Amino acid sequence: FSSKTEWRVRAISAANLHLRTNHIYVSSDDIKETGYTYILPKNVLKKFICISDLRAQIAGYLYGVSPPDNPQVKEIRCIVMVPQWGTHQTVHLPGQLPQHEYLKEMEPLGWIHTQPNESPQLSPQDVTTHAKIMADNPSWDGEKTIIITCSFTPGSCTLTAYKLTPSGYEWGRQNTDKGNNPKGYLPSHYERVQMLLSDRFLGFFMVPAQSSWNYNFMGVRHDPNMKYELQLANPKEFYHEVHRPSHFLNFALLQEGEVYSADREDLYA
Amino acid sequence: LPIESQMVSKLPDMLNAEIVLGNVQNAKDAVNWLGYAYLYIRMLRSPTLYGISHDDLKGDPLLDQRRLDLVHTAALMLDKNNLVKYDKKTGNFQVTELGRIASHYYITNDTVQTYNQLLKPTLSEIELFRVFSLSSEFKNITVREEEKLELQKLLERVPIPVKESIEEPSAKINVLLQAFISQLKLEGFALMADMVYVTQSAGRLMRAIFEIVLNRGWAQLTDKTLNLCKMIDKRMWQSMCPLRQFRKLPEEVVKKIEKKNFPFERLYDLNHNEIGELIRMPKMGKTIHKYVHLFPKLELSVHLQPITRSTLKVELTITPDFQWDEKVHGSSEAFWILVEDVDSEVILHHEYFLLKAKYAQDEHLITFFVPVFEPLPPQYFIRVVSDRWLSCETQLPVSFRHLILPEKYPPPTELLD
Amino acid sequence: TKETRETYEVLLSFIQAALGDQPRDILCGAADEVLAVLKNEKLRDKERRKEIDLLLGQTDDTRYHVLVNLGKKITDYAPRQVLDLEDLVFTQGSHFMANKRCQLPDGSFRRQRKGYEEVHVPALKPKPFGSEEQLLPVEKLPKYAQAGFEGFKTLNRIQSKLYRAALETDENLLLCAPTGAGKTNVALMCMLREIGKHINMDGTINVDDFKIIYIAPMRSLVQEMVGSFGKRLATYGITVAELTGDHQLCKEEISATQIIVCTPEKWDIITRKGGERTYTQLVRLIILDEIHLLHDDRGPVLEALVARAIRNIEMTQEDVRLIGLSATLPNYEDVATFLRVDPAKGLFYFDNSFRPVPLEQTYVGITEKKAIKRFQIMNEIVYEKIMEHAGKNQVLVFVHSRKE
Amino acid sequence: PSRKQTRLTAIDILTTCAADIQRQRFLHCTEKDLIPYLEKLSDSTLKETLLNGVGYLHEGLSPMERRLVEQLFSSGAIQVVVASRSLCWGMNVAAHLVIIMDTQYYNGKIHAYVDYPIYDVLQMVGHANRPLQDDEGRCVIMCQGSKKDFFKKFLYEPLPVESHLDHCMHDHFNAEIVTKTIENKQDAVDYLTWTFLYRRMTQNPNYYNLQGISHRHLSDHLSELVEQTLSDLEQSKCISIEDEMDVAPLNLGMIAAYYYINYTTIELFSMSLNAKTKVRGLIEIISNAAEYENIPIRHHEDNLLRQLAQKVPHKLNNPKFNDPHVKTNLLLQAHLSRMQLSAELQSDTEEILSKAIRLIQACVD
Amino acid sequence: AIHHAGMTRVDRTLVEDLFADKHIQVLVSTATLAWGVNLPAHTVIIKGTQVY
Repeated sequence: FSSKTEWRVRAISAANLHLRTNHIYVSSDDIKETGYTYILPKNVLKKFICISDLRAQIAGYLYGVSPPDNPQVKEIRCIVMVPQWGTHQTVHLPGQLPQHEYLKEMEPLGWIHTQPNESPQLSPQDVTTHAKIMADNPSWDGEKTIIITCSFTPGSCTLTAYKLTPSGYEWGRQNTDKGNNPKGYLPSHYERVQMLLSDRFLGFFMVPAQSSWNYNFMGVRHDPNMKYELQLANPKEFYHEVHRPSHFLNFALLQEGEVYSADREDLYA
Repeated sequence: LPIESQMVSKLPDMLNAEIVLGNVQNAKDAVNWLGYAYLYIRMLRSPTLYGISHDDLKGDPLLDQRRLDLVHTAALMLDKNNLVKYDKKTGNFQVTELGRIASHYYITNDTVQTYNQLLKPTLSEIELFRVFSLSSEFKNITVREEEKLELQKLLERVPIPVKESIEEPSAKINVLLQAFISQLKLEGFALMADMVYVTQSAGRLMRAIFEIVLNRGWAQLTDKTLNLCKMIDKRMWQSMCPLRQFRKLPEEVVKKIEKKNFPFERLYDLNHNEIGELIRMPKMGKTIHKYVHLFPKLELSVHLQPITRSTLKVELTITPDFQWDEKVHGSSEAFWILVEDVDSEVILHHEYFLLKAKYAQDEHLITFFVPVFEPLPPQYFIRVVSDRWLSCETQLPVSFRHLILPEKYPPPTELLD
Repeated sequence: TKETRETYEVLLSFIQAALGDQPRDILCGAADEVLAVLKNEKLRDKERRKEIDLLLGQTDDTRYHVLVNLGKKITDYAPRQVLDLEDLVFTQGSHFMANKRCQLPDGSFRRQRKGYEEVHVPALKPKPFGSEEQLLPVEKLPKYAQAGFEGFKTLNRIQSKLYRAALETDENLLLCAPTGAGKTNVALMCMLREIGKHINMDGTINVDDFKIIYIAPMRSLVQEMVGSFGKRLATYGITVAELTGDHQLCKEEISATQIIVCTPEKWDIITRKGGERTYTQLVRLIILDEIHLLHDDRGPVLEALVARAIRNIEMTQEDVRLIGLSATLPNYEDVATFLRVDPAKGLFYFDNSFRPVPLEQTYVGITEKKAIKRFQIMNEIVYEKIMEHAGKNQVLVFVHSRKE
Repeated sequence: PSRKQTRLTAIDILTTCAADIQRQRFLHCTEKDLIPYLEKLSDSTLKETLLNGVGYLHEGLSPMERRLVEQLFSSGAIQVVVASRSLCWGMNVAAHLVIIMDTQYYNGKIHAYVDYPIYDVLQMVGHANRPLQDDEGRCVIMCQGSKKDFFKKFLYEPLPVESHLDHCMHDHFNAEIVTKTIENKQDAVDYLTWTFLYRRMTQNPNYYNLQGISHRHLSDHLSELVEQTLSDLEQSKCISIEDEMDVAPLNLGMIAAYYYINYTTIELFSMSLNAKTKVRGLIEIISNAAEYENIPIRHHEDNLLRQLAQKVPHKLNNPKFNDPHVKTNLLLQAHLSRMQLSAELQSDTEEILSKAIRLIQACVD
Repeated sequence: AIHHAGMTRVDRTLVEDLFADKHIQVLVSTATLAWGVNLPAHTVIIKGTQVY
């Protein structure tokens, strides 16, 4: 509904997100070994956790290259934030993929998103989202691009990395129903993949050109077909003043209130 | 009626500012200084009133001892709050930047230590306000039963969540500051006077916060704090059109341009006609334009060359993009240039740049060096922001993507023995 | 109880809306009393409502019902030693009434009425002019200063008393004279001396030699003072302004400004930053106006200013004139010592008989047990005062609050 | 930082000494001994400051005067002394403690302050050395907030040094072509390989705006370099480029090389002087000279320049008074009218005049 | 007649003009009236002797 109370509770909550930042876990599970392995620089991870909110999913797009002479590892060197808004179970971000100059040097590795409740599976909403990106984008390679799910555990953050299997990709291309239990969904659709955090190199951010990224507070101003440019600069926090204009634009006041207490005492500067 | 000095109450604050000016090095200079006070001649000619028995007055006729004791107490008070480093042995004082900030903003030494302990790099606006509310200057402000009816309404109509706190002084002061910035009228008279107090002291308070947090180098919070400063000064949130800082403008026109969302920096592309076409008020088209070009704008270029593997040299070229009017910009315009690290997290360097009246349109050249570190980063950022002007800023990514650092230098030939 | 307390707050808000700003003791008392009447069962119909109207003022037929509803919704009816500066520094400074006893004038009397004591004192009797004495015209005082006094033919008695020490000595000044004596024009002369200290034949009052600092206790006062000081000193061709400047934007602005006026505080911050240290050594004169502000909580500031100025002069060996102005109060010789005013040639004292318009003051106080009752009594007292203003005289009431 | 600041600083120090409650602490001999030295003085305040054993030195001071002060100090007659920054280089008298403040100096040309060149600062610092006696030497450098970290880094570490030849380039190629040391473009590249620039380019390529460390990177870089230097030199008619390969000196370049000048200067001359030019024009053309652009302005002296212009024979067209070319025009006219000046700008006038005749003759040619 | 900062800008001057010419024998104003532009009154009387 209106969730007026919700906006504030979550707002003073999120001011502590940086506490999570220093306790994180990473899924270690069976390594395919024929697969790629993705390294996520820790700095972007920290900042990405810090801008988020504990209910609305936010998402970011992964861009990186493989180190010289080492084709089987993908360093993620960049995260791009685009105009978007979340639900608690999913994220709506526009049809256009990032286009920009700093990006030309690297390849897209997929996307990363916050996940209010921890689940040991790739949410149907995700496999469906990813397949549907992939359908419309040849730029995204099935085998090279992943979905990193970053979940908020108590006092902590914990993350896993998924790849679609071809079974999954086909299901997802097909899938309409976005409910939590669509028909024909299977654990056969996704696969876990190997990912490591790193302090060895720094990742950087790309961010919308004329606005910021977070449209949650304006849902009517967001459209699938909306176009955007980019810039080199960091994301503002979720509850940052700019993301919520409607609330700072709440002033209904007559100036003459100032008539009262017209004793002006200053005597400074 | 006798004229007596209230000096004793303020004695710790007075002493600090004198150490800050360098007019008192040690305890001795301090007693010499206090020997010039009104309180000194009053303590001389009416000791009975000022807490001196006549016998110990006879024991120390010049008040050398009592004055010294008072100075020592003041020094201890200053030190415990870290305004001064003074060891009892030498009797010498040393100033700290916290002390200077304290003196410069006329903020008391309890408030300043509250800031020292409370302020951390990672503070949100939500928290910045609370820390402001904890200022020792507000110690006596309390919340009255009758007004707790209105404070609640005000509490739900504020943009920055207070909800960390319930109804207690912190909340009252916070919601008050917000009310003032959000420009809200208050029914109760008590609250009005209170709010006035809070907001008037708020300039110096928030500013000392900015100065501190900037000297520390913590980028994000120095942004949040300078912006707060501006929001207090101008009585508006940033989410409102910068054109408002020109009071010369009609309110309905401003509200009209706020109605349609058309990002402000996109007004420069438009001519006098194209402007009026947005809000369908073409009669205004010329006048608006004037203001848009009156709004201070800098464009900036950079020439960067590596000096050693550790340090790069930066030549920043600031070219004024705005039309100067001394009935708006006045005699001088102030800007902070600060180069921030990869994440806009740490401020690697900062200068106060001031462009005078004469030199608008003259490009100024600033030269400064910045360090680089072991995981060579994708870029730095060079930010420039007006001091007083709200929503007035220009950022310049300085990319290292192509940087080639010099070969590390071999060790000097050892001096043989 | 809380079920009850939550209604009590609402009742207090309603009573506040009627009365407006008032002392807490009185408003609370009235509310408790309005509630008392509502709760009591000795009054019926209009009577209770009429009583409330008489007590709480006119009430809309719509508001009374709400008040009744609130009432109904109520369930129940050598090494140094450390010392404490708290018990030392005086609380409620400048309102202390430190003197043990006050001597009443023969003319003054006491007549106590019900609920209020009323005190009356007559007008004062002007001191007879001295034998072979006369006021100084604007003729017989030095040639240059005479300019800018136009419209005014004669000097006031007190002005005429101290003009000599004003223009002939750098000795520090203190005057205590009643409101209306026209003190400004004394200090003006103290300025016209300095304005005269730098003069040339072929040019007058060349203005880069002196920068004067006028410290006044209130902000408006600064405005109006720069306003009249400008007009007056203009004969010399000197331009002044208020120092409201933020430090950096207007320094280079006030660089070209002389005889600047400011509140003691402004001067203190601005000196702590060093905005002053570019100005100083060009300062030969500082005026402390209403220096009796020493007694206020703000007192330490003035104390900090002057102390710094003196302590500084001892290092630089370059001196400065200091001109103190005060209301007429004892401890004058102490303030003299403080300003380094030689009591011999530099001290000036005048008692309350020198107020240009003699003052007959009557004091009225309320000894009412209850604040609520006292508030009603105060209104009655005003009516009595109004009757006296029946004739062709001007009455004026200064209330605690603007809204009130 | 300033010629005049030296006087004022000494007075401030004396005031501080007086405050300390002990006076004349820096004078190690009686007043009777200093009299023979003080008989030789013009400056009246200097007499006073020297009274307490304090000293000073600036552009005003004669060499004898300086030698005397130095003698008095080293022999112990005087405890301490203040000195203009300009005198850091040519000063033959050392010390124990050396403190530098207000390193940035004022430049009228852009109307801004600019930092002391680092080597200067290092020289001032090296001026605290007394190996004969002291076991230590001390320096305090008081500077702005901005400039703090820079000194903290670079005063302690050994210094890097880079070549500037890439920028100041034309004059030498011209002169060398004249000697037939560079007979054609190839000889030019070869000549380049004898330099320190050649050395450094591959060491720190981003400094010289060379984009790669490779062989053909450096090679292409030097190539583009002689290419544009010879082009710019040919455009100016100082040389002739035949077949695109060979070069020969021409009239202009020959002159230039012969009289040894700022090359841009005499290019300016070349596009300025025309058939009808006369002394009015020759004044401003000779004023705009490379040498003229080297004039120094102190404390933004613009109003003074305007006042000087107000009484000079030839006025100017909306002149900026922080510009040294304007200043040299006005100083030159002042010299022609035999008008008296403050010694401050009089020293300047004399320096202009020192190199004037050469320039004039070059115009004749 | 009552004059206060709260009301207005020019009508304060328009009230002061009215009082000087004896428009109103009794007027109520805040202390800022005594500290601001200078006009006296035959008899003055502060009410309640209290301030916030």
